[PDB]
Amino acid sequence: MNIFEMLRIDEGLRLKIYKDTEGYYTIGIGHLLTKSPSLNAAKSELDKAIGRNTNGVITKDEAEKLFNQDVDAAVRGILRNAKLKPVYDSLDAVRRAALINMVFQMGETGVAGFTNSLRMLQAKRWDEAAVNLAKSRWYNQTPNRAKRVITTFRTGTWDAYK
Ligand SMILES: [Cl-]
Ligand SMILES: [Cl-]
Repeated sequence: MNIFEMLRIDEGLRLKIYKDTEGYYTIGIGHLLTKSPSLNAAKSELDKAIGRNTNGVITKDEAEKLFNQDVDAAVRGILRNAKLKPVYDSLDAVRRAALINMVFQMGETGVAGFTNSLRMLQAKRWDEAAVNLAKSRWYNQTPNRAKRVITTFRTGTWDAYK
């Protein structure tokens, strides 16, 4: 198991524009297109991202390409974030994947706000962090995915994905 496989499981794969759990237009493997309520706006962001007139549909290769870019960007965003970096640097490989997952889903700023959880993770107080992570809108809105990521931080194994 790895970050790619992990996110592919959490996000799924869709080749036509769709609405995410928050109602935002998305495509591929969780690639958010726009928050605007307009489908045309989403189509235009899609064409711009792909480099062609897609008409709201992309191929598998194209989805994978967006996915590679998104993963790379999340990593680099963590590495650039003063609040995230030190956490990421302190963790083992499996738990780093859990942090990347959360940034991919919620954005760097979003994650940077779990101040308290971040502090516990850095301190390696696993059970405590798991408990604090659960007291969040994130956990209440997407509980199954959240539970998977949380178990990963708690245990440091990929069991929730097996
Ligand atoms: Cl893009
Ligand atoms: Cl869920």
